[PDB]
Amino acid sequence: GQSLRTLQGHQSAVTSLQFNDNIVVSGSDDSTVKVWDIKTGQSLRTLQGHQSAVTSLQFNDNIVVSGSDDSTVKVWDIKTGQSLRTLQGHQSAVTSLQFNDNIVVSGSDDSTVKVWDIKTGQSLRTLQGHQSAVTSLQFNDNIVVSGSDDSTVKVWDIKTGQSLRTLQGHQSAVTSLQFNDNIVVSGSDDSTVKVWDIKTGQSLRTLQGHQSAVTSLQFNDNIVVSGSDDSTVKVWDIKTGQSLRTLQGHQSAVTSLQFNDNIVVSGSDDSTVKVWDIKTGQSLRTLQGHQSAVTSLQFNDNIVVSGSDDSTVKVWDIKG
Repeated sequence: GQSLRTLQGHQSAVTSLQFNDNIVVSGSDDSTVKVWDIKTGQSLRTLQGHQSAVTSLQFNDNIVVSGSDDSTVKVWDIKTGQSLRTLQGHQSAVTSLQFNDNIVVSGSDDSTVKVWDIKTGQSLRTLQGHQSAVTSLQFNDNIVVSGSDDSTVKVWDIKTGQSLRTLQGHQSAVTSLQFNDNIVVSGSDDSTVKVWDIKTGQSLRTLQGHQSAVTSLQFNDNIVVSGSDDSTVKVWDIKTGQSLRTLQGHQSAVTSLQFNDNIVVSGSDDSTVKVWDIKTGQSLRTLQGHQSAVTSLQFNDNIVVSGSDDSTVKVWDIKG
């Protein structure tokens, strides 16, 4: 439950983060990405180049990929801080991204998803069809799934670029999504989570119970965990579509969550992170220390890392 390090240096909100056993990488409204030592707290390098807020990022052993309100995606050499490619083509903010060894996939306020060659920096495909901002995306070797402010989820063939399915039924923006070989799970401003058959496009379940927008979700074979503007996290049985637990305790919207077999970790506009026993619904720990909303988090067996509107990242001992 104890704060281990406070990573100070960003000049505005932290929007996004990822960590491994050695480093934290954070993206900020101040238009930079920072690389930090997870154990010492030291700022290691600052990736400067974007002209507006960084919204989204991912990294591996060689590169960082960042997306920005300036409408670009940048690829950086994590080992030197040098900008390797700027992916230009979107007409408005990049909101979401994912990459693998070959390709970057980006989503934008311009309503499109683009597929790029990560080595050359050239666009391969533009996925056209949404009628408003793309908010979220995921891909694999075969398909892209995108969620949009137009209230739909779209499933695309990643090699050809063709729309395969448009999942219709949400009554407001899709905020979040995840998929596997069988199902798509989407969360919406309409306060529901929906489960869909990815091959047929059939709506399989509507998880009803939240009293305001669903902001975040994760699922596995057994359960969905959702976070909401109503300040709760809900745990659902995916098979019946019924809620198992409501995790109550946050005083404002839940913005972010992650779970494993034992625990849920949630971040909130109330400035705290909470650790919960997923089996019982009980709060195990409240991580107090941020001075404004928690926007983003990640955890493992040992530590939580949280990012905040207060411009800091914090590293916590998740046990005590």
